[PDB]
Amino acid sequence: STGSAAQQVLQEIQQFNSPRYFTRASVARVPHSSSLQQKLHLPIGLFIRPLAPIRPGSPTVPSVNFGNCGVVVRCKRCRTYINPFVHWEAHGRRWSCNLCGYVNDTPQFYMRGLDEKGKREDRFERAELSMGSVEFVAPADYMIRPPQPPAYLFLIDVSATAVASGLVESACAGIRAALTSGKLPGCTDSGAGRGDSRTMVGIVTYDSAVHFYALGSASGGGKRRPQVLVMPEIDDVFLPLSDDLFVNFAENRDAVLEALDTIPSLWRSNGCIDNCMGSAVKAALLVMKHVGGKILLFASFPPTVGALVTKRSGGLAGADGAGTDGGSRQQPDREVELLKPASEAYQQFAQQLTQSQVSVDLFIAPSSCASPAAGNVPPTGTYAGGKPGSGAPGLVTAPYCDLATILPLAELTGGEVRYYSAFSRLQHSQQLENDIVHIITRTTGWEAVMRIRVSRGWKISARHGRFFLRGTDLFVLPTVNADSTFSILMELDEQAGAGGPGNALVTPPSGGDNVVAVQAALLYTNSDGERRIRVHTFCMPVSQNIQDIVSSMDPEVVTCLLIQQAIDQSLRSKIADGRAFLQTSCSQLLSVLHSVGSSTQLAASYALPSLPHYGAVAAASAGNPAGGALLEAGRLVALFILGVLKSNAFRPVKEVSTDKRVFSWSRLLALPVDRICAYVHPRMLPLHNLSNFGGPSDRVLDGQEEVILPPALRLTAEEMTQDGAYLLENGEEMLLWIGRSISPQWLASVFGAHSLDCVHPDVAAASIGDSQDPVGLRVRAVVQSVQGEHLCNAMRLLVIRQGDPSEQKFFAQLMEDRVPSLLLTFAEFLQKVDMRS
Amino acid sequence: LALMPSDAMVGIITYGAMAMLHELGGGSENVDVMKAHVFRGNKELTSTQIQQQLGLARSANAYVPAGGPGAPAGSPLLRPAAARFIQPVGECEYKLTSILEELRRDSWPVPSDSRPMRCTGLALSVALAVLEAAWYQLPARVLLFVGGACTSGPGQVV
Amino acid sequence: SLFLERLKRLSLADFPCTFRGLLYLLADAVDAQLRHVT
Amino acid sequence: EEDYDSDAERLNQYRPPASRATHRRRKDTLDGYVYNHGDGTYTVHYYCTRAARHSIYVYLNDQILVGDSPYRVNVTPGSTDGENCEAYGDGTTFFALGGDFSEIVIQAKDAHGNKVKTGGDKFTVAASGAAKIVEITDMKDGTYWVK
Repeated sequence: STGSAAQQVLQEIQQFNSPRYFTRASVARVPHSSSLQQKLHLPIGLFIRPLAPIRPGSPTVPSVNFGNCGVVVRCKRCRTYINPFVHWEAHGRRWSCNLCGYVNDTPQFYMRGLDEKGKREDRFERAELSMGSVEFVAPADYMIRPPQPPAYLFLIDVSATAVASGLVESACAGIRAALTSGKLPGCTDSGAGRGDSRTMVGIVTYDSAVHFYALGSASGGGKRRPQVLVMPEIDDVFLPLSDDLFVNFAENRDAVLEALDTIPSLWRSNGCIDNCMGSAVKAALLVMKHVGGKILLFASFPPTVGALVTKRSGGLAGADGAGTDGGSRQQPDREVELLKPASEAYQQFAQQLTQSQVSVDLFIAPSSCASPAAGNVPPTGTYAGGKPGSGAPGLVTAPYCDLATILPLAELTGGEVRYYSAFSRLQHSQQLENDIVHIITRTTGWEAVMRIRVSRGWKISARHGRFFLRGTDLFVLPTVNADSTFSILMELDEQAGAGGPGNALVTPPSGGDNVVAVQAALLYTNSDGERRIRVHTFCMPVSQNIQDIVSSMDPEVVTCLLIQQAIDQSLRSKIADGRAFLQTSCSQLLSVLHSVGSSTQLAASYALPSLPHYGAVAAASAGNPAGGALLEAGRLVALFILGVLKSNAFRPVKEVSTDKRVFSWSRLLALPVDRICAYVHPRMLPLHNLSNFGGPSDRVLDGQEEVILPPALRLTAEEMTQDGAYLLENGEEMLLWIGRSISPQWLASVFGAHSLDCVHPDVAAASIGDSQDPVGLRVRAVVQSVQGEHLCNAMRLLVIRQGDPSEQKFFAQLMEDRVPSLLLTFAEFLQKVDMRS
Repeated sequence: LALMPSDAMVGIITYGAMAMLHELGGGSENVDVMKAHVFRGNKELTSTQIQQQLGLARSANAYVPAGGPGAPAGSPLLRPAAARFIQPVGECEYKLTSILEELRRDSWPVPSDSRPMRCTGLALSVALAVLEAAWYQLPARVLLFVGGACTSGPGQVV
Repeated sequence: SLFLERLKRLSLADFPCTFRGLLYLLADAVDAQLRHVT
Repeated sequence: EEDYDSDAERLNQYRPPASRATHRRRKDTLDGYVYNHGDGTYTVHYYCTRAARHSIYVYLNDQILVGDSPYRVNVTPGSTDGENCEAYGDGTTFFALGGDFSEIVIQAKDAHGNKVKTGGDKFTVAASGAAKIVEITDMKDGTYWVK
């Protein structure tokens, strides 16, 4: 009764909308009135990934052209693209938009008839009347200039700080490997033997001055050696004497690769400490005023000289610890100012980069190798005396590289942020070069603009991601990539319902159809040099029963919306205020779930729900009652919310530095839902009983068939065993905890070590699988399987022995345990949010 | 370059539309690649300013006076900041050679109805400012090989 | 070949103090009795 | 310009010129004691608390630097004692109701100011009253996590 109609419309959702991996929703149905959504106490919204990677077994996005007519059929009023959910009247002569309801005309080249059900006869013949994700071929009216090639220009810091940490030699090796990998976007992979890598490559290094690398060939056909043109004018940037500062990579294969090899040796003996990265990123702008592209910036420290230098007042830079006189650690109200940019200078330059269709990537790697600038500043005046020595070697933390100030260079142009604390070549080289090869050779679009529409009676309140906001709805992206995720929050329009007898949520005059639709349109140029329109259409039916709309929730998307809202609330008033909001929003959501659930005999079971893999949650709803599904859903929400309380995003101040929290917040506002839930809920695997978890055939370990990873361990310390090895990943780093009583036969198989003392955290990441024993090769199989299961193959592995100082980073990630941030288990945390509810 | 005595000092600047102060000094580790500081040919830079871009300006607290026991074979007539441009002829003979056959014409486009862009005035300015900071009251001759009229920046005629 | 992968990915800063020190003293002495590292 | 000497420069600004002082005395410069053996050998003792890579300067007749000066000593925190060890967290203040936990994380200090970072010492945490100690754990970076 009154549930068969719900499951028919829910079936229409699952077979016509845009797929799950492109768009993901918090709730599958929507409330009808503003009074219902205030009692819901859970956020409503979508996550949009317009260039998402397509899993095998799933259809690719089809391409639809409109012939020589060159008219993409569009609504006149709201300009919403054609989608399978329009309504066709007068034998298809007119079509009503499912977002704004206007009855548009059908073009003369679009004249086809209708079937008995009111739909069109060629509905499956044309791809965009049956699938929610379509890629149109945009005509000439959408281009303002001819399609610019894929373009890259690398900024490498070559100061004495950077060459000591090996950033100059790690970045150059990564750039060379990514350009020669054969997956460079802009290279014609449709195989006809002809010299046309249209990709554009420039090289700029920087120190107290800014250096430009001439790379073009000579006019006489000879192989010209590369040049280094110093430019010391760090107040008014210009371009030196060349027109070959920005050359095509195919025509200059040898010159670019040779110059990358010369850069680490040439600046090897550089003794200059200060840097002018602000002038250097302006210098990259003057090169690409006529094409555009991407800066792959590698910066170790904020600019101390040159243009765009930010000084923070109040002495707040010493909060991480550089002074010992009683003046900056007793004011927690001012610590929120450390998390926002201190000047208006970088938002205005990010606007200038946007108008030139230029994006900036950041690879911020402050050094830990005893920088001499921390004590060699000229002194005058008064003291002396007494008593040294003996112990305690350093515990070198990351110096304050002011990541909050330099964020809008990537956050406002669609670029990405990659941070490396305490950069050394032994630990972060492989993670840096895998990030370089992935950011360069992934699916990339250029000069993108996106626009997100909602149906009438709905509006968008909060927009998150890495973009520029032009107008009120026009997303601007200098570049768009496969990892760009943009989240929206939706609510009801109380102003649009007081203007006549049309107050029912977009009802067409054909007799009532309660469907709310969101349209994601992306105008961008792909890597092959043609303009595409990426159209995603997603719908949710209007429902009046709170039993339907609560039971149709996605507990992972609901959590990710609460995390992104908590970042804004912490940026507005206080981190502790956002911590209160996360615990509060857990309690009203759970009291809603207990009120809709008719079973009152399950509130005392403080267990863990059945944890599936990330993306297999809407499958365990076929043999379970609806009451049992919703208790496990809200319990899973409380687990993930409790995860981000214990994570680096909301830990107390004394245990996580300022710029670590900056990068955690920048990740959580732009990551997809599968990586956010990996951050708030780490996955744990056992490695010491790999021979036990295997079949009688031992099905050969190849990836052709999946490398077998059954057991996902719970995140509490009581299943930890002292003779065990345990791998934990949290979407950012891997920690491989090894017990004191681990088997020496296992140790010799994996790292080749004879004892636990024969292992240090630095080199044993690369030592896995080196001894070629079958046990340790399977450990490397596990490490590479979790590495490649995500989008990017860059995720460092820091091996931890029991008894080293680095053990606490493992034990803090045990979310069911009690950590120095929150002294609560999951059993106690459910109890606290049940009495508060 | 071979007619001068082997002990004499030498520097080199090639100027087109912009002035290039070349790198002759440095260690034996970066001999294969040439460097050139670039000065914007159409703007006014004082002698004080030019020494500040090149680091040749005299530091106000630059007394660590003769207190290095173990500095290896450092030439004491020239400061290390100024040794990167001015070197003995017999010591930078290969690098001063290799700059010369590399020297081609001005690569910037010259319109067919315009003279080429030429900062002869700034070229003598950055020649004289370097010799101020490094070579004060010491025997210097600035051999200016010019091939036509100056057209840009200071000292420009037509 | 596994040796060349491991040695190429090891800074002198990571070597255990004395091993880096004796390389520095030997390099300066060889530079002395031949004539900036030759 | 920030903390050399001020007054000390105004004493030896002349320092009659045959034996002028050549080092400009820093904010915490010592005076090594130069006991003379009468055999050409000189033993020098020095005392310098702060956790930093201090630089030994050696002068001959207080005029010319000696040897490979300056030399770097890795001065650092030392032996853990009482008094200067401090506690931070919510355990110094309000605790939790219902027996959740509380933490009184203590950070070990040496005799003079510095932050000892060698774990392994034993701290006697008394539990006089209704507060009864669950666990004192070694963080192994100089702090201790008592619950």
